[PDB]
Amino acid sequence: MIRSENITNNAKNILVQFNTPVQINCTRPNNNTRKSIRIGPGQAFYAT
Amino acid sequence: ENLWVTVYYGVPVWKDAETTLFCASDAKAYETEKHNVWATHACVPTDPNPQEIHLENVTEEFNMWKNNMVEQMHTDIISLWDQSLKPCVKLTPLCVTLQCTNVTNNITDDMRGELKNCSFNMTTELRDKKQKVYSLFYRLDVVQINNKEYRLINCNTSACTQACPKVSFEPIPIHYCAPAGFAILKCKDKKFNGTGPCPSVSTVQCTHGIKPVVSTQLLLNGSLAEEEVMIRSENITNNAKNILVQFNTPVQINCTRPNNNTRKSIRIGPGQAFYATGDIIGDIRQAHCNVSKATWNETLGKVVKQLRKHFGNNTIIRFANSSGGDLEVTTHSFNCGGEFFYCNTSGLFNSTWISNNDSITLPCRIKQIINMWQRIGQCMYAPPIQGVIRCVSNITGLILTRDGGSTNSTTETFRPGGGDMRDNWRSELYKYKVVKIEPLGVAPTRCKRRV
Amino acid sequence: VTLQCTNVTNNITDDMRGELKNCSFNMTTELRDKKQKVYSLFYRLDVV
Amino acid sequence: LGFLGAAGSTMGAASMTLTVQARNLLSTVWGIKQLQARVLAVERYLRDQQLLGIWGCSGKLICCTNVPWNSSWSNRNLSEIWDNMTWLQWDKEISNYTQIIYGLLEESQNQQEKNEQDLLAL
Amino acid sequence: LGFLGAAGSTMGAASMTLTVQARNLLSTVWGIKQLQARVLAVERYLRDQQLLGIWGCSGKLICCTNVPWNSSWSNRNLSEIWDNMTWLQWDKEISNYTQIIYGLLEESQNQQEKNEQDLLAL
Amino acid sequence: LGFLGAAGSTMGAASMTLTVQARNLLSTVWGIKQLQARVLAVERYLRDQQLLGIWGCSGKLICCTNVPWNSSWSNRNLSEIWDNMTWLQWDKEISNYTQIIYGLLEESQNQQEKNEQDLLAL
Ligand SMILES: *[C@@H]1O[C@H](CO)[C@@H](O[C@@H]2O[C@H](CO)[C@@H](O[C@@H]3O[C@H](CO[C@H]4O[C@H](CO)[C@@H](O)[C@H](O)[C@@H]4O)[C@@H](O)[C@H](O[C@H]4O[C@H](CO)[C@@H](O)[C@H](O)[C@@H]4O)[C@@H]3O)[C@H](O)[C@H]2NC(C)=O)[C@H](O)[C@H]1NC(C)=O
Ligand SMILES: *[C@@H]1O[C@H](CO)[C@@H](O[C@@H]2O[C@H](CO)[C@@H](O[C@@H]3O[C@H](CO[C@H]4O[C@H](CO)[C@@H](O)[C@H](O)[C@@H]4O)[C@@H](O)[C@H](O[C@H]4O[C@H](CO)[C@@H](O)[C@H](O)[C@@H]4O)[C@@H]3O)[C@H](O)[C@H]2NC(C)=O)[C@H](O)[C@H]1NC(C)=O
Ligand SMILES: *[C@@H]1O[C@H](CO)[C@@H](O[C@@H]2O[C@H](CO)[C@@H](O[C@@H]3O[C@H](CO)[C@@H](O)[C@H](O)[C@@H]3O)[C@H](O)[C@H]2NC(C)=O)[C@H](O)[C@H]1NC(C)=O
Ligand SMILES: *[C@@H]1O[C@H](CO)[C@@H](O[C@@H]2O[C@H](CO)[C@@H](O[C@@H]3O[C@H](CO)[C@@H](O)[C@H](O)[C@@H]3O)[C@H](O)[C@H]2NC(C)=O)[C@H](O)[C@H]1NC(C)=O
Ligand SMILES: *[C@@H]1O[C@H](CO)[C@@H](O[C@@H]2O[C@H](CO)[C@@H](O[C@@H]3O[C@H](CO)[C@@H](O)[C@H](O)[C@@H]3O)[C@H](O)[C@H]2NC(C)=O)[C@H](O)[C@H]1NC(C)=O
Ligand SMILES: *[C@@H]1O[C@H](CO)[C@@H](O[C@@H]2O[C@H](CO)[C@@H](O[C@@H]3O[C@H](CO)[C@@H](O)[C@H](O)[C@@H]3O)[C@H](O)[C@H]2NC(C)=O)[C@H](O)[C@H]1NC(C)=O
Ligand SMILES: *[C@@H]1O[C@H](CO)[C@@H](O[C@@H]2O[C@H](CO)[C@@H](O[C@@H]3O[C@H](CO)[C@@H](O)[C@H](O)[C@@H]3O)[C@H](O)[C@H]2NC(C)=O)[C@H](O)[C@H]1NC(C)=O
Ligand SMILES: *[C@@H]1O[C@H](CO)[C@@H](O[C@@H]2O[C@H](CO)[C@@H](O)[C@H](O)[C@H]2NC(C)=O)[C@H](O)[C@H]1NC(C)=O
Ligand SMILES: *[C@@H]1O[C@H](CO)[C@@H](O[C@@H]2O[C@H](CO)[C@@H](O)[C@H](O)[C@H]2NC(C)=O)[C@H](O)[C@H]1NC(C)=O
Ligand SMILES: *[C@@H]1O[C@H](CO)[C@@H](O[C@@H]2O[C@H](CO)[C@@H](O)[C@H](O)[C@H]2NC(C)=O)[C@H](O)[C@H]1NC(C)=O
Ligand SMILES: *[C@@H]1O[C@H](CO)[C@@H](O[C@@H]2O[C@H](CO)[C@@H](O)[C@H](O)[C@H]2NC(C)=O)[C@H](O)[C@H]1NC(C)=O
Ligand SMILES: *[C@@H]1O[C@H](CO)[C@@H](O[C@@H]2O[C@H](CO)[C@@H](O)[C@H](O)[C@H]2NC(C)=O)[C@H](O)[C@H]1NC(C)=O
Ligand SMILES: *[C@@H]1O[C@H](CO)[C@@H](O)[C@H](O)[C@H]1NC(C)=O
Ligand SMILES: *[C@@H]1O[C@H](CO)[C@@H](O)[C@H](O)[C@H]1NC(C)=O
Ligand SMILES: *[C@@H]1O[C@H](CO)[C@@H](O)[C@H](O)[C@H]1NC(C)=O
Ligand SMILES: *[C@@H]1O[C@H](CO)[C@@H](O)[C@H](O)[C@H]1NC(C)=O
Ligand SMILES: *[C@@H]1O[C@H](CO)[C@@H](O)[C@H](O)[C@H]1NC(C)=O
Ligand SMILES: *[C@@H]1O[C@H](CO)[C@@H](O)[C@H](O)[C@H]1NC(C)=O
Ligand SMILES: *[C@@H]1O[C@H](CO)[C@@H](O)[C@H](O)[C@H]1NC(C)=O
Ligand SMILES: *[C@@H]1O[C@H](CO)[C@@H](O)[C@H](O)[C@H]1NC(C)=O
Ligand SMILES: *[C@@H]1O[C@H](CO)[C@@H](O)[C@H](O)[C@H]1NC(C)=O
Ligand SMILES: *[C@@H]1O[C@H](CO)[C@@H](O)[C@H](O)[C@H]1NC(C)=O
Ligand SMILES: *[C@@H]1O[C@H](CO)[C@@H](O)[C@H](O)[C@H]1NC(C)=O
Ligand SMILES: *[C@@H]1O[C@H](CO)[C@@H](O)[C@H](O)[C@H]1NC(C)=O
Ligand SMILES: *[C@@H]1O[C@H](CO)[C@@H](O)[C@H](O)[C@H]1NC(C)=O
Repeated sequence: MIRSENITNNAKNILVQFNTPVQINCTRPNNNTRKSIRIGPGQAFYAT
Repeated sequence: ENLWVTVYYGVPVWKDAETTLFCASDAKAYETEKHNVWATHACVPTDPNPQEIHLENVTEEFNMWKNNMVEQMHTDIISLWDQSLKPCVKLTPLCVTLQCTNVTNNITDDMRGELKNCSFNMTTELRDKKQKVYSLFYRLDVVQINNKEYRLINCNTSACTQACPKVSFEPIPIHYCAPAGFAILKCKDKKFNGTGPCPSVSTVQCTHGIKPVVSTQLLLNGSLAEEEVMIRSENITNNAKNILVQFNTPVQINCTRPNNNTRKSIRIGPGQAFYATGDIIGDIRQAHCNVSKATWNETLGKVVKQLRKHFGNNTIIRFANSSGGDLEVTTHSFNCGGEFFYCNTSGLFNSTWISNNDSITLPCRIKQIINMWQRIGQCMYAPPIQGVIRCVSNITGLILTRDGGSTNSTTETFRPGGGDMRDNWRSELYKYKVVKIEPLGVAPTRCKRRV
Repeated sequence: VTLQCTNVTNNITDDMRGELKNCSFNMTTELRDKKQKVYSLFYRLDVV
Repeated sequence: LGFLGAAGSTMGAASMTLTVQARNLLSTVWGIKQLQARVLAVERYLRDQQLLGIWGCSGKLICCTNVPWNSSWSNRNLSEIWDNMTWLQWDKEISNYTQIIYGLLEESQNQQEKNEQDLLAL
Repeated sequence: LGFLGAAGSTMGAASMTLTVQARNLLSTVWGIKQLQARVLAVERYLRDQQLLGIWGCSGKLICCTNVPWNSSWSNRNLSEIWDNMTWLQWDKEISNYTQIIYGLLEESQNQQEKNEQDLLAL
Repeated sequence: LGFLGAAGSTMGAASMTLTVQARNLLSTVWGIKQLQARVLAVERYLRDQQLLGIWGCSGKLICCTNVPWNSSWSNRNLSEIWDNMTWLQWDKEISNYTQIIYGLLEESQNQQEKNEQDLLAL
């Protein structure tokens, strides 16, 4: 089905949900390491 | 002959339930106008003449290790403790490098490396201008970094404020009362080993005053026993859990601060003030405490015989003094007028017992910044106290820990423990158990409802 | 803090040329008088 | 006698007075704790009345009912269960007998409710 | 049948059981939200009882009253309004007939209240 | 007449209507204040019902009772205390006569409670 409030009016968005699930792949091939930097007493900041 | 069923409302029956309590403050506490910790401003006043009545033909089971009252009370104290340090000064910018050295003003050799004189660069009430001030700091409050450079131990860890200068840390006895629909059953049995039947049980709307004393071992200002000193334990055989013992006769304690200290007001920012120790007036001595030899030995001799019942008649008892615990579970912690004392305890647990006037003085040290309710993420700074402090109190109980399961050795050694705050309050709420009243009741009766 | 920042090239794919930058800045340490500098990688959209 | 001043006594004498057991039933960090306890306490009191309200009685607090009573539940003579046994012991004996006695009361009262309305017309 | 398990059914069968519809009626940022909802929920429950309390009934939940009934309000035979019409439709039909039926009940009950007290003396 | 619209009038006429005086009895810094007032207000309303509930009446709000009445408490004829004296004056006259009239009602009602149950068996 299609979800809409007025259809004719384009100001409002159209919400549509489909039946079959389509999968998604999203990877981060870059290797990152965290560095602990002392900002103040008891305060820590993590940087790449 | 036939009988039907009716119902009864308001029948007295109790069960077990989880619930919270609230304050109850006496008139005398209300007299004080200082809004200190455990103040009456946020605590409702109590009512005099509690309706304590006896109960007969009833048997009730009691438990002190699984009691929920201690668990919630532990959270209650810490919750209010944080609220006290919120609305006043912050001490975040105190961290500055220190080119610090010793100080020698006819100082006793027994306190050689404990006091240091030096200064640092600190921001004034303005921003562009700069000024430097000097103060005395204790040995335990300064660490070594790397010709000479020192810094506080509070800088490479979390930062905290100082004890707020408009409040007092003196304990205040408060009463705990349950809300409507819940009662408190008090066990008055002379013989009470924590768990077991309690034929002598009495109900009361509110409990007697409980002092939230701060201490790890050798709790002070506790509830004195009546007779036939008992020993509180959960399993005895297992040494993992501590042993709580309270004795009958009160043994007094003397703990004075012979050093004269003066407070110096330093302007950190606009509206922010920091208090630091100044020059010392008079001679330089070391703080110590005294206990009567006759009273102390008599108490140990009176409790040692009692403990032989659980283990055996021909059992040799020796007392140890523990070892290093990062000044956390290796000292007798107590407070006197806002000053925290972490002092030696090896002068008490040093005797051995076979099957068949002068006072003891111990030197020790004092440090300002403390970690009570350790809370790695926070701390607190102890402000200086003018004049001298001479506090007198009582010792009501001791904490003991068994040794490992080596073998079947008559030579059994008991060693002080401490460090657990939950055990401190378990010695004051071991007679209480919250109840849940269910007015509904069902019972057969010969009656008929007419139409 | 002001950044005197430049690019970085470690066998980087041309499809991600102007996305990573290597540089440092002056940051306060746990103390106040002492000062130290550290370096980290920042994304293109996080720098103006 | 006072607040639960005869809880451990014989149930025969306990039933003599019930209002005493029903009097003390209803009466800024700490503000949340105080408010939470008060709401919880009053909520329980209303729950009991609602349970009693749906039956054929409102505040009489002695609610005779015409529902039957199975003999197997008690299997004991009336004499012994009104002179010596305390209320606390009785509750433990009917621990399993819960949520089923109430059902009998509700179904019978509702069934008789319509029977007590039709007769009014004639 | 359960919670509102016959709301859409014929009102004749719905009136057979009413306790089921009355059972589930009473039972740190989020703390404020939880407390606010609980107080609001219990407040509504007491309001209904107060409205019913002032009448000649407390918890019978079938409250026969002697007040008159205008024919124009219903203008329909009794047979058709007890077999097929659902309760939801009935409520919409008496949307305008509100705040005036209650007034009749209160005035009549209070008027009969004194009449039910004078006779006691003689 | 409205909310307390006859408080100062003669008690004889005031007793004619009582529901009007009972209608308006129940109905983020400021959030705490609003919640605190609401809980306190509802708590008082339930307290009165509990006091009335234990007696021989639930919501009749005219609760005839058979308990005796000491003559010394009033020491006045019935005629003068029902035509002119207002309710406010009456309350001041019984300021000391508190916590003792209630005790008589509770003890008598409870005593008659068992007497109203034994007769059912025979
Ligand atoms: C809690 O309290 C206990 C009390 O026992 C402390 O333990 C004592 O600590 C002191 C202070 O450190 C120790 O004293 C030192 O012990 C060593 C030997 O002293 C004993 O033996 C000699 C003979 O060998 C005797 O002369 C002496 O009286 C003692 O019987 C030495 O290492 C030390 O000598 C020091 O003094 C001489 C000058 O006389 C110097 O030249 C040395 O360099 C050195 O500075 C000193 O005597 C003592 O041994 C400990 N045990 C006992 C049983 O007393 C705990 O430390 C304390 N705990 C805390 C946390 O405060
Ligand atoms: C265990 O139980 C014992 C026994 O009760 C307690 O010991 C008592 O502790 C209290 C509280 O400290 C003592 O009572 C009063 O303490 C105050 C000391 O600190 C004051 O000093 C500074 C000075 O500027 C004030 O600003 C600050 O606010 C404090 O008030 C003093 O207020 C009192 O002394 C003064 O007043 C009294 C009258 O009240 C005068 O007689 C004195 O001369 C003086 O002017 C007072 O000392 C009490 O004295 C202690 N001993 C007792 C009762 O025997 C323990 O504190 C308690 N806790 C522990 C952990 O053991
Ligand atoms: C859904 O969207 C449609 C399309 O916008 C809405 O109909 C439109 O309603 C507006 C407002 O009444 C009309 O505007 C006026 O229409 C006429 C012709 O121009 C005239 O009166 C004015 O000049 C003005 O433009 C518009 O014509 C009309 N469009 C149509 C019917 O195509 C409709 O109301 C929306 N529905 C909902 C439920 O929101
Ligand atoms: C995202 O990438 C993953 C990983 O390649 C894809 O899912 C994977 O698909 C393969 C190929 O089908 C699966 O292995 C094989 O599948 C079939 C099963 O009938 C058959 O050829 C073999 O027996 C084998 O199992 C693999 O299991 C599967 N992995 C996962 C985790 O699902 C996926 O399709 C890609 N696309 C997306 C998710 O949109
Ligand atoms: C407080 O004292 C009472 C009374 O002595 C203690 O109860 C007793 O606890 C011991 C040790 O667990 C029990 O010993 C063993 O129990 C079971 C049978 O109950 C069985 O393993 C053995 O036959 C042996 O008896 C003993 O039964 C038990 N007695 C009673 C009457 O319950 C209680 O443990 C003490 N509480 C504390 C905290 O020390
Ligand atoms: C109080 O502490 C004693 C001593 O630890 C507890 O008894 C001990 O219970 C453990 C756990 O069941 C036993 O461990 C096992 O025992 C045997 C013999 O070794 C065997 O099954 C296993 O190899 C394992 O070691 C332990 O033996 C036993 N010790 C005794 C009886 O001396 C006791 O349960 C504790 N009581 C409470 C109430 O916590
Ligand atoms: C801590 O030091 C204090 C102060 O010396 C000790 O208490 C004091 O003890 C003396 C000596 O007994 C008391 O004075 C005398 O006591 C007796 C009373 O029968 C008698 O010799 C004399 O009539 C005189 O009163 C003194 O009042 C007392 N002071 C206090 C404040 O209690 C204490 O024993 C030492 N040890 C502790 C507290 O553990
Ligand atoms: C301050 O006094 C100490 C103690 O006498 C002097 O030397 C200390 O010696 C011990 C020996 O174990 C070292 O561990 C300490 O680190 C020393 N203390 C320091 C360096 O503070 C010390 O020389 C004296 N300092 C000055 C400036 O005179
Ligand atoms: C700590 O050291 C400071 C100096 O670092 C001492 O202050 C000196 O005090 C004397 C005596 O009053 C004055 O003559 C000097 O001018 C002061 N020096 C400075 C730099 O102000 C202070 O007295 C020392 N404190 C102790 C307890 O020894
Ligand atoms: C604790 O005991 C010590 C050790 O006896 C006491 O210190 C003595 O105090 C007297 C007081 O007249 C002095 O004359 C002595 O020189 C001190 N030293 C010794 C070794 O006795 C101390 O006063 C006691 N403290 C308290 C509060 O009673
Ligand atoms: C002391 O405890 C040990 C360890 O439990 C006991 O040793 C056991 O002794 C019995 C005697 O019959 C032997 O059968 C076991 O094999 C031993 N077990 C061991 C060594 O693990 C010893 O008996 C105990 N002594 C006494 C007097 O009770
Ligand atoms: C970093 O790489 C960029 C991209 O190759 C170099 O020059 C950029 O060129 C585009 C052309 O549109 C300009 O808009 C950008 O502003 C440039 N990037 C900058 C200045 O960062 C650039 O020269 C390289 N930087 C260095 C230091 O080698
Ligand atoms: C990223 O580097 C770490 C370095 O310890 C290594 O263990 C890890 O396998 C690397 N990850 C990938 C995806 O190569
Ligand atoms: C001892 O040192 C103190 C430190 O305050 C000083 O006031 C005093 O004068 C010194 N005494 C002697 C005799 O030098
Ligand atoms: C800071 O303090 C040091 C001594 O620690 C002093 O020499 C210096 O003048 C002060 N001022 C500045 C700006 O560092
Ligand atoms: C400490 O010094 C002050 C300075 O005013 C003095 O009044 C006080 O008596 C001294 N205290 C002791 C115990 O000597
Ligand atoms: C304690 O008294 C006992 C006798 O009761 C004695 O044997 C023992 O030596 C005394 N201990 C001390 C430390 O004085
Ligand atoms: C110690 O116990 C005694 C027992 O009589 C009590 O009077 C006193 O207040 C307690 N505290 C002190 C400091 O003595
Ligand atoms: C700050 O960083 C710069 C480089 O950005 C460096 O040259 C300088 O020494 C650092 N220190 C100060 C005080 O600016
Ligand atoms: C009474 O209980 C018995 C035993 O469980 C059961 O068989 C019987 O049906 C019950 N009677 C009624 C009327 O419920
Ligand atoms: C209730 O019944 C269960 C089995 O269904 C039994 O284990 C339990 O002991 C019973 N409880 C009582 C109080 O008799
Ligand atoms: C009944 O309703 C009619 C029509 O509105 C009205 O005229 C009449 O007065 C009403 N009767 C009563 C007794 O209220
Ligand atoms: C109620 O009456 C109004 C006019 O007073 C009318 O518009 C409305 O439709 C009526 N509502 C119903 C539910 O009949
Ligand atoms: C009535 O009041 C009088 C005067 O106080 C008193 O003596 C008498 O006992 C009371 N009567 C009753 C029945 O309580
Ligand atoms: C109540 O009695 C007291 C004496 O017990 C008296 O002073 C007071 O005036 C009386 N109050 C009234 C309202 O009569």
